[PDB]
Amino acid sequence: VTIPFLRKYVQYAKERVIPQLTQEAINVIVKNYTDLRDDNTKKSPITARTLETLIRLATAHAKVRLSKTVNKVDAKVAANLLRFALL
Amino acid sequence: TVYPLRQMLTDFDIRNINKLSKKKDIFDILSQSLAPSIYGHDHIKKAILLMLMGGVEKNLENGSHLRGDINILMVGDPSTAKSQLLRFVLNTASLAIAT
Amino acid sequence: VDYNNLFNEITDFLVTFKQDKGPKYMAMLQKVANRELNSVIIDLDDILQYQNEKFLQGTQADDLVSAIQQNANHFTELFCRAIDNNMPLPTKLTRRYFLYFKPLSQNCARRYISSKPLSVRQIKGDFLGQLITVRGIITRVSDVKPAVEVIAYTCDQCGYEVFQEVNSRTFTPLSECTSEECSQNQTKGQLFMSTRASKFSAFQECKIQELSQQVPVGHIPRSLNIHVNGTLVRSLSPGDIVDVTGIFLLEAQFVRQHDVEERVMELITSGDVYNRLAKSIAPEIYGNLDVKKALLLLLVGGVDKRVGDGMKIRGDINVCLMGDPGVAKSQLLKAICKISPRGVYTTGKGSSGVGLTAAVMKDPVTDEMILEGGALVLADNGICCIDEFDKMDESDRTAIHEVMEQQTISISKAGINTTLNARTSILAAANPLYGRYNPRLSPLDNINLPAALLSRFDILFLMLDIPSRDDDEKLAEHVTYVHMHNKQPDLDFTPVEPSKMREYIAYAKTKRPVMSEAVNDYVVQAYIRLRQDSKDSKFSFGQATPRTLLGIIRLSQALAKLRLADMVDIDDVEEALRLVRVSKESLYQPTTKIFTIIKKMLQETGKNTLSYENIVKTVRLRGFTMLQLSNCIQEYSYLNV
Repeated sequence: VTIPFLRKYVQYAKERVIPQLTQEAINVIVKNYTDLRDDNTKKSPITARTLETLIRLATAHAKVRLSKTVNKVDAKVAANLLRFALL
Repeated sequence: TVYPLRQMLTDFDIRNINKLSKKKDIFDILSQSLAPSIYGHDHIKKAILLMLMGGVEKNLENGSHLRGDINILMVGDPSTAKSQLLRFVLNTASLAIAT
Repeated sequence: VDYNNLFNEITDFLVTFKQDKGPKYMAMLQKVANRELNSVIIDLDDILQYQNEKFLQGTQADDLVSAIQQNANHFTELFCRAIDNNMPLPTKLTRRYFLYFKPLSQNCARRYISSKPLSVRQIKGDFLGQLITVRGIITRVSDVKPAVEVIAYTCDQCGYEVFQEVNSRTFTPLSECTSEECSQNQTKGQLFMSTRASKFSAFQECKIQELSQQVPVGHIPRSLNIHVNGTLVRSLSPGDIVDVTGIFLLEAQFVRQHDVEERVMELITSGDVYNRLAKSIAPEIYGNLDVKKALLLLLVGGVDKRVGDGMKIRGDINVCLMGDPGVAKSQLLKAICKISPRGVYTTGKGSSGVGLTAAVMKDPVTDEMILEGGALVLADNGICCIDEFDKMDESDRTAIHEVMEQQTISISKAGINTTLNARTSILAAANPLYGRYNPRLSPLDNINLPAALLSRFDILFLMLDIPSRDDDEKLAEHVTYVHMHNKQPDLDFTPVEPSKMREYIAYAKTKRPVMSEAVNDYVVQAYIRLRQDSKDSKFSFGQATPRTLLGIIRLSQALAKLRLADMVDIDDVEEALRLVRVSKESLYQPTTKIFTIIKKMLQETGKNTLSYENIVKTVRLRGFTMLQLSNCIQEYSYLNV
């Protein structure tokens, strides 16, 4: 919450835990990427690099909770961040 | 001789971060607790929290490495705190360079 | 190390040679006494044979090859006096000749080291004074200029002309008299210089560059300087690969220019060599076997044809990649430049205007006017790629079209009026006017490039993305599989490493296929029909040209070269025409036996389908090609069946 706590939180997550993928978070991000590849006809271009950035963030959330592997909710909060930053 | 090749951690702080590891309300209050002088913009600082923590930096076998870093561009009207958020991210990160 | 016995060995070597008229070195001295040549070439093979002859007779060897290799600058001034001690009488400062060296090859090295192919990154610093053989391309060369070696001064008071020796880049005029008569005198009279009695030399500087596949991962090909003198001054023409053997102060002495069978036979024996080599290169992307199949035919090159009457046509392909964003474009380009040798990545803007043509520039070290070079001169024989083709200017386009039509560039500017050749294959990546495509616009209006540019382009790939429900999931599954781990998908095929197909491309490039007459009558009929069909509406673009017919012939030659055949069959032309028609087909998103076969196919479901995938499947096992049945579809439509 305070200033000297989140620094220790971020460095312990950076040094100890590395997250890996699961089958529960591959399909929902495949569904989200194929559904957006809508935005091309309406408001924004979607590239191949964005595929990589759509799981980077998931991993991020999965390491914010410092779990050893990813979850479906990490891809869901990445899609929510995408809906706020794209629309 | 040439050899090519930061807060201290106690055992009390590891109990606090292990206690805060399984509650499913941690992310929103950690995103809201970074800048109390800036009203609103929760999802932008949610992405800024995910941005300053990092990625994984995967190095492929016998090939090129994979990008683990994330990049963020912020646009809008010049009335808000976009120039006031850089001082907070410069003073609260592990190491940061602002130009 | 002693000099008194080694000089005796040097003067005993040149008079006792019988291994390769008669005593050849004395005959060369007779030839220089006849005043017909000015260059002396000394090899280490004769030294090795003389050492073998002296060692087998029980005499002391007193090794020369381990002493010539270190400090050759002392040896070129020490053995020259031993050559100068004995000369035959002529029948037809006083150095009439020029002494040079050459090292021994690896064939004389294995048959009883000193001459290894060295990189400029493999110099280490401590090799300053060893003879080295460097391999590399030459980008910067200079003009031939006379550099003095000794300055001759003449006097009218004494008559004794003096000679001073210069060693550095600069010198000072010796106005004071240092003669043997002015020392014992009050008068110290003026001296003058002579440009005739002074010995000069044809000096030339050159910049050798590091080879493309010999540089490490991430590093750039740094340069090195070579200072040549004498008769070797015209043996270095820019735009080539050279092996330079010389001492390292670089004072060159001699220049030259240009397990495996199991590796090619195990790649051949797996079956379906063309499709395996197509799907093996760049497997981190999804699909597009046709575009990258033509990229396979592009990097294999083709056959250069010479008429032998003063006319050379191109034996190269140039491929355009026009597409909308979203699909990867730099990855295929990077994989083609990483697999193929001498691949140079370029850009649209920046220093591109000087990066495609010679750029005059002053040189500080030697202080002169040197001519810098672009991206078409270090990549001589290979793939030259252009990213963001429509972001360039007219100056880039006028030089790209000139090497696209024929391989010789000629430049006539205040610096020089000269020509230079560069056999390159142009790969281009472009985007339309509004980023993506437009179905309401014509392709002549969608593409901003003029008719002469894409008329010269034989293959243009409209890599257009269309959103779908079923096909997008495979691209998403493939990118999540390659981002999950570095491994490729579990198909029953293994991706081949770069060395094996690099060896296959180098082995297939020596093949020279010859077209037959049965394929000739199919080629001329397809060309007549294509010209009549191309010879004017909403979805139309361009027209049929003879350069496209020549490109079809070149692609058929490349397909025959990939099958390692001496002849061109009917299977290559029907594949090339299918390739050039499916290259533009994405915008919409011998007969009686075949008739009998169609009837047999009907004797099951009774279906009159328009396009076929399972009718043609019973034809290829028999012996007829895909083109004969293609006519059987259209002809027969006149039977209304």
